[PDB]
Amino acid sequence: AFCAPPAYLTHQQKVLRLYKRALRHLESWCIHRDKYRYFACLMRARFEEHKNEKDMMRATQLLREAEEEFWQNQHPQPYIFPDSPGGTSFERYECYKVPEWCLDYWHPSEKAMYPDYFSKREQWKKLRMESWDREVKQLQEETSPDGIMTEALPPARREGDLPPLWWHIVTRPRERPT
Amino acid sequence: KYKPAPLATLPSTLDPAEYDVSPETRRAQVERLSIRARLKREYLLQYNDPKRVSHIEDPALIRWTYARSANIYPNFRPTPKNSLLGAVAGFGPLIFWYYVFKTDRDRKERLIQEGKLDRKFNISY
Amino acid sequence: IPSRLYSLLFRRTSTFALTIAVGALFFERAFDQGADAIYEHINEGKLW
Amino acid sequence: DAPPLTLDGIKDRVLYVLKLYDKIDPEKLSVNSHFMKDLGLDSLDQVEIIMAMEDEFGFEIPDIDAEKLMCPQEIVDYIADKKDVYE
Amino acid sequence: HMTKDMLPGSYPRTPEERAAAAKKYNMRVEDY
Amino acid sequence: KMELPDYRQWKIEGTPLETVQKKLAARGLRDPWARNEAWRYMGGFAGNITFPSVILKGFKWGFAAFVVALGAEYFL
Amino acid sequence: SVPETQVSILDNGLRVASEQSSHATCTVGVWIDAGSRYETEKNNGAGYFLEHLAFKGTKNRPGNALEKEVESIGAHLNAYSTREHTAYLIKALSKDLPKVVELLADIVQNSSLEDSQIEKERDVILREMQENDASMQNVVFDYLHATAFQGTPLAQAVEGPSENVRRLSRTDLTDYLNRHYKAPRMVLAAAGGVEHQQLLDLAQKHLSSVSRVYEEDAVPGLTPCRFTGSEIRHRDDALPLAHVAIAVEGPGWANPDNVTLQVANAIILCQSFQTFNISYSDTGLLGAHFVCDAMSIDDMVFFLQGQWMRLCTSATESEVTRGKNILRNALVSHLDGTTPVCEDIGRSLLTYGRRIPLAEWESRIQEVDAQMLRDICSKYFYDQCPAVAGYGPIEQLPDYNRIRSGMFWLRF
Amino acid sequence: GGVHIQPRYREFPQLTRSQVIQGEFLSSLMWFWILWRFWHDSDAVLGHFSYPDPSQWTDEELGIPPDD
Ligand SMILES: CCCCCCCCCCCCCCCCCC(=O)OC[C@H](COP(=O)(O)OCCN)OC(=O)CCCCCCCCCCCCCCCCC
Repeated sequence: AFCAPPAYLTHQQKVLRLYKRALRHLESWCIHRDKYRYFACLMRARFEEHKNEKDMMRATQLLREAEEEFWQNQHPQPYIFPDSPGGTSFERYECYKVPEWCLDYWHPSEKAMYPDYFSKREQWKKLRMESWDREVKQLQEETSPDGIMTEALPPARREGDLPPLWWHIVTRPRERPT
Repeated sequence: KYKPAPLATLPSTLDPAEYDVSPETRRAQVERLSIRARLKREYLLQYNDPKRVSHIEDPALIRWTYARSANIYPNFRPTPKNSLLGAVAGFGPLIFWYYVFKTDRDRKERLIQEGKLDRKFNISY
Repeated sequence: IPSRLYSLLFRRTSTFALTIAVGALFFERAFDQGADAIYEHINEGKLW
Repeated sequence: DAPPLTLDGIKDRVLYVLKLYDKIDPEKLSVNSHFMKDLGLDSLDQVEIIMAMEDEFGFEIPDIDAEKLMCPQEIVDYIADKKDVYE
Repeated sequence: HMTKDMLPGSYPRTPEERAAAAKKYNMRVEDY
Repeated sequence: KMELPDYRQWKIEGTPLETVQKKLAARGLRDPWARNEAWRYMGGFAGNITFPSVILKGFKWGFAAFVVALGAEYFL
Repeated sequence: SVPETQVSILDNGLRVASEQSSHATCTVGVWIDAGSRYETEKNNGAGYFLEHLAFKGTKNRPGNALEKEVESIGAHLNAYSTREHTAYLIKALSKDLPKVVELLADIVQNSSLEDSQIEKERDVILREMQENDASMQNVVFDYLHATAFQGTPLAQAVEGPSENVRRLSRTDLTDYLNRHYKAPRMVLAAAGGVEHQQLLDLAQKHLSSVSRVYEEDAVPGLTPCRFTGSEIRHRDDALPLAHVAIAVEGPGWANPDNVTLQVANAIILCQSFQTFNISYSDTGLLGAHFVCDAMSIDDMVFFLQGQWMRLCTSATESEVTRGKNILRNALVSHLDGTTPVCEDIGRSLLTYGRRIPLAEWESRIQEVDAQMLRDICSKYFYDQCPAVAGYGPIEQLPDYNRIRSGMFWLRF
Repeated sequence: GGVHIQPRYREFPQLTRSQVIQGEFLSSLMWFWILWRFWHDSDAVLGHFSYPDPSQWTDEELGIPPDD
């Protein structure tokens, strides 16, 4: 979720991302660990061979017949983790992840309690406004010459500056507000 | 062989194009990220902007609603396959049910007239 | 599907004829029976 | 129910698992030690490593974010950042 | 604030119009 | 801070992973992650669990209790 | 017992194949898996126009000095392009083996396409095409390919349409060159008085460094084409003779019943009657081309269709034995001289991935009997929709219902 | 404190006296009840009524007359 999506996918990342779906869809059919740790080191063998094929055409012909072998030999209900998209707890706790710009409309009574909390919150909001200028300028001074532009954003590159556009990757609702 | 239907579409994998990519294709692919990256760095610099109270607009949604409720009749041209299908939909069932309700109401009335309908313990209506 | 049929009884002309003749032999039975059902019922109570 | 993680308890487990992978020497595994350039493992073994970690900590490191869990440390801050451990 | 120029219009008849619309909709002219 | 058992403790012999280890070996292959999957079979959870054992859990005392009760009834 | 064809492989994927023999002259060639099937209708004449430009000078050997070198040893330089393969071959002496290989290296890489030349070769190609129409059988076979493989990259010709020819530029060519000239899709084949170890050392010295990876993991995959039963009729009544080709879908390179189909062709009224089994990657055209006077055409067709149905229904052992003997003579008499042996080595490494020896061909011929011949002929000829291409006075050429009805018998 | 039942890494979770006793208790009562009722009331499998063999009824009994 953090890093940005590459435009096109390479040959490798397509092969190496099957090694994941495949092995992980082999642990649904083969549940017991032993059977798995066996039937899987046999899987790598399949990928291990045909590793050094230099003939791209061939390589993309082993890959395209691998992902069809796989599609027809996949488990309908694989083991997808509890908290991952498609899971059982996906986005469960999101009903408690309020977006933090809402503590700004609190009644002076509410914010009266919890006081040191807002003393540190006002510091961070000073940090945010104190750099928007140096940030956007950075984002621009270092904007790429006309051409390929990806969603990757630059690091700081100078002391005191804060990574450009950092207010919502930091200050992001806690994963499990519990 | 998996057989994509309008539903249950062809997965990414198992899609011919994803595997044989020409230099042309790649270029196109790279461009489409640019449009998205460009649009991405516009929202982000309007979202992460301190000192902002105005409503980020998402004009791509405003072009959608206008296209769907206020750009329809300015792009209406009465053809066939449109008026034949624009009359079967308004008068078709409306005439179907009339011969469904008339026939029932008439069957009922006849039976009541001839004295067969029981209408027992029915003291309400 | 028809494929299996075609390759078996509809591709070789000799077999094509065989399937036709045999089918026709039985079709009459079915057609007459079905047709009679329709006609008689239409006029039931008036026959004989 | 269970106790929350720590930036040094999410680091001892990550080194633990890897020390149990036969290919990775258990005496040259150091957190700042890259999997493919310094330890020797291949590309297919990165997928296998990450997957172990996904099963030690019970969550899925997405593909794009996991094509880069190279250093044996990135794994220790990425896991922690994904689980909100500020130590 | 959004001029009609940036809101949907009529079927792009000529090819220049088919490339003008593709800008409005933030698409690639060969994908519109 | 919670400690963690010595990594060395785990070993594949003595567990079902070992037999998987030996065959994969005939094939020339060797799986490297076995030791990680060892604590499954290593200890505490090492004993095989048989289906009668679960269905019959507590049967020993249950029948013992059955006897006692019937006895009291016999004693009237 | 022929010297076996020995095959090695470089890292790049350039299969170096050789077939040693006593002859003192050799045919060293480069075979590339690149034809009009790999073109995408925007560069439909790129392989042909590069085949014209490939002998007009390189970076190391600028201009005619290059061909001065191939005059200096008295060698012969040839190149050809099909819908699937491209070949650059040199016939030379044995002792001139190194420099020839070096020459071939320039021709495949480091080649130079001069803009000046591009205009001159465009006028050559344009003019030739403008006069190519003269060759009828070429027109008829191009029409047969177009109407049989409609909508696929197998319909388009090797030369391409004049349009593309005029509209082509160095960069485009550069692309085709840099895209379809990969090292794993290349075979260096040698036949005759060559040593395999010396040829392998020369291929290691020059011709390593041939690209093996695509520009952007842009692997150019191929989709099996679609044969289409149809009839294209070009009517021009001023021509004295008519050329008609009728074909059905072939099996492909790797399907062994090709051998049986070849025997069927060896079993088979028009002034000229030729049978063909053209094979491409899991497809092909199997049929007959005849050139005739208008007033005979229909009778020819009837004749021809009868023979096909006889091979589907009433094949006897004597004609099968005759066809097997004709096929044995055809294969061994074709494999004669250094040039056809090198040609067979290049095509065998490109298509089958190996050089099939003549003993295996003889075994596959002798296993063919009459029953499996009529079975395979019924599989490929009986009740199939053909592709028809006619050119000339073809009014009495029957339309598609009559030909399609002649593709089966009511008596079986 | 934060640890009411020390978590364990790759080890068999320690079990409290009560967890085991309550578990054996519920199961053992299940078996005492099944055994007690089986003894006192064994008509769960057998049934306390024996099916008559419908094919042993003297025809006389069934009023079957003798062919007039
Ligand atoms: C969704 C659940 C539906 C369940 C349906 C249950 C039907 C029960 C049995 C109904 C038919 C037998 C009834 C016997 C006792 C009533 C006798 C009677 O008086 O009904 C008459 C009515 C006549 O209808 P019809 O066949 O159209 O006659 C027209 C003649 N010119 O007889 C009929 O109406 C016959 C048709 C009955 C069902 C009508 C359709 C019901 C579902 C409609 C969904 C919406 C359809 C919209 C169609 C739009 C078309 C453009």
